[PDB]
Amino acid sequence: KEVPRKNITLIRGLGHGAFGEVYEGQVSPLQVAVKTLLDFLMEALIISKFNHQNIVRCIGVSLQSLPRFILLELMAGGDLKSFLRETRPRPSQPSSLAMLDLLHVARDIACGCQYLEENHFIHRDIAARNCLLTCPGPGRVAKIGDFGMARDICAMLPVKWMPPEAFMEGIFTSKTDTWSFGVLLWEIFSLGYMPYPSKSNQEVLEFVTSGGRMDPPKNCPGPVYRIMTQCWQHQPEDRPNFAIILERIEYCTQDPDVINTALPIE
Ligand SMILES: Cc1cc(Nc2ncc(Cl)c(Nc3cn(C)nc3S(=O)(=O)C(C)C)n2)c(OC(C)C)cc1C1CCN(C)CC1
Repeated sequence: KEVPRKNITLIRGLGHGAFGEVYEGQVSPLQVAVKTLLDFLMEALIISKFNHQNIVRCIGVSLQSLPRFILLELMAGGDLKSFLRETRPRPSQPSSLAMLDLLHVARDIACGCQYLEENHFIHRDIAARNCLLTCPGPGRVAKIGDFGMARDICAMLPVKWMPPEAFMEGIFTSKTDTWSFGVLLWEIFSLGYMPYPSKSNQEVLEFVTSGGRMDPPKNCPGPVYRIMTQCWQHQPEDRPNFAIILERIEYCTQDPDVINTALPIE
């Protein structure tokens, strides 16, 4: 749990996290991500309560010295949104990334979602910016890296990932997680585009509450799009839970017409 800081050497800034900047770091020699700053406690104990292969591991905290640190598993592949964007196939080197790689990422996150659902934990912010990769190449494993707004129970709410009952009522349940997962899937299969690409948050609210949903990402196979559309059913009771989602993802991985489908080139 507590790590003095005598052992903690920072190495490089990684970018700006939820509360602050995150560093690649070491401990002794464990390479780690050092996340910085109730909430302090909320974030910390939460991710540390879990034990699952598709959730980032917590190594410890450094709390008696300031700034305050949570030390997490270092995910050498960075975040999923950046990965998909920098690995889009191009005209210059067009990439190794294929449909099956996309389905594996999807499968890894759902398996982490399914662990949460089974433990009655509501994420509240399933989105590609919160997903990390063990490494950039084949055999990469995707993990959930940050937990949502159990730091809660705002143009700051991630409306584009939220179902109606969540944005209009403040109702969050596993089925509101299912909705967000559908949107992630869209993010995955569009290769990192912003959801509802040409719309504002206010437009989206209006769009979605009256039944509007996103078109398939370009070249998205029908069976994958169908998972999204099922995740976006208006009534939460009609949404699939994560064991169904994973079952469906897994059929996708077994259908050649899905996995042989080529990614669009940029
Ligand atoms: C985004 C990012 C993350 C990691 N590794 C990492 N590992 C473990 C954790 Cl828990 C983690 N969390 C984290 C990093 N950042 C910026 N924000 C967070 S966050 O608040 O925890 C949340 C938004 C996931 N990050 C990374 O490391 C390797 C390349 C060495 C590089 C990037 C790069 C993305 C794009 N490149 C160009 C620069 C940073």
